[PDB]
Amino acid sequence: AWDYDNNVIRGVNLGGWFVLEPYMTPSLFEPFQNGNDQSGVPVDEYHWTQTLGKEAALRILQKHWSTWITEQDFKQISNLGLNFVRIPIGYWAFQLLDNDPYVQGQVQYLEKALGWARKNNIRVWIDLHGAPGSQNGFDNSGLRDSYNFQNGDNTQVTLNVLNTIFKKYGGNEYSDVVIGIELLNEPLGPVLNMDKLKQFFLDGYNSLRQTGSVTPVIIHDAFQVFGYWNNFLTVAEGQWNVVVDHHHYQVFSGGELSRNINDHISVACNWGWDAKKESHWNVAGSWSAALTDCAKWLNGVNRGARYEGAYDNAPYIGSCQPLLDISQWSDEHKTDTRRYIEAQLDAFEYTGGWVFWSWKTENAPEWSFQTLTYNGLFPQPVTDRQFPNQCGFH
Ligand SMILES: O=[N+]([O-])c1ccc(O[C@@H]2O[C@H](CO)[C@@H](O)[C@H](O)[C@H]2O)cc1
Ligand SMILES: OC[C@H]1O[C@H](F)[C@H](O)[C@@H](O)[C@@H]1O
Repeated sequence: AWDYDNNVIRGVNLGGWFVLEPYMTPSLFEPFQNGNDQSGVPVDEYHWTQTLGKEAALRILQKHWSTWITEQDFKQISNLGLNFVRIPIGYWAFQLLDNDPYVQGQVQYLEKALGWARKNNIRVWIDLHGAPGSQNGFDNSGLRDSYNFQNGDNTQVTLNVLNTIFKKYGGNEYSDVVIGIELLNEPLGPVLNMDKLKQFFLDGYNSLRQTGSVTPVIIHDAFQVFGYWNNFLTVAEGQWNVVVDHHHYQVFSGGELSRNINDHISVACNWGWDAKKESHWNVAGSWSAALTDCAKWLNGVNRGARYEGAYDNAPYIGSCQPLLDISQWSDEHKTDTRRYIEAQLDAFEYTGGWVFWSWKTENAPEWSFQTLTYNGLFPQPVTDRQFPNQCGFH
């Protein structure tokens, strides 16, 4: 269903759909606020569902699931010359731990989406975005500020969920649609046991193949250096159809945020040069147009932006408020954004392709393929170049 040797992925994530992210759907979190005090807002889907309780959470999520992405989005994704979607889903869609506050029902909509993908000749990765106990302590794992994925029975539960995913989506029924199953989104390498993570990846790989599935196995790079995974899951060991998913941003530290636009572009180009040297098929499965961390709650509920010196003892670089609405952007920022998007596109198409994060947000333009396209900052068609050949790939 996909030729990873001869095809380039041009895709978007369907983020914020099956795993709530405050910065992507702030309207679901804002009502908990008391005036300007944010201390009472649930920081993640875990706490959101827990505070709401099952009945309300299910009501509110059913409205969200049935409206946030529909078949019209898939048609538009297709119309825009995109050929791919990555679909994040949390473990809780498939299995609840004892005492999990999460509500279920995502599977219904995942399967609707696979059909919509099929109707529109769009291919899919199914991405396990959140693991029990959390693999990274990010709010987008479902559970912020803890990472107990490798503690207790959390790894085993994760593998059990993957086996469920493998059986339902790794087999013949979806062989024309699903061109990858991603074992685990963004395990936070630096705080995990990497030997245990490798064993987990290998267990996932073996289990999938053991079902008779030939679906590509997608492993996130765990924030390791380029080439780190070169010697893992290799053809030499009879391990095949493996893709490395690299994520790329330049906004999550003061140092990165301080780069001028030329330096930002140089970094993006070098992502390409480095990816090219790797020995697995690889795709930039998340990246965006963001040159700031200004989107409300991007760093989490009740956390400010490093860009304006309002988070993690970071110092002021610039004001975020003028950057919140794309209609108020300076000509310089619009130009910087288009250059940055084009440089990243070139870099990522230099290997397996790219998957923008994300298709849509309520009101965070840096993070919305739709919004950037509508404002002429994301090339349309995606091959368009206002700033051709910023990288000089050979
Ligand atoms: O050194 N590393 O391994 C590392 C450093 C910074 C990282 O940045 C994280 O990226 C996530 C995804 O965009 C954000 O949700 C999160 O807020 C941010 O802290 C993630 C990983
Ligand atoms: O932080 C922006 C974006 O970064 C990564 F792509 C995460 O996997 C997403 O969940 C998140 O929304």
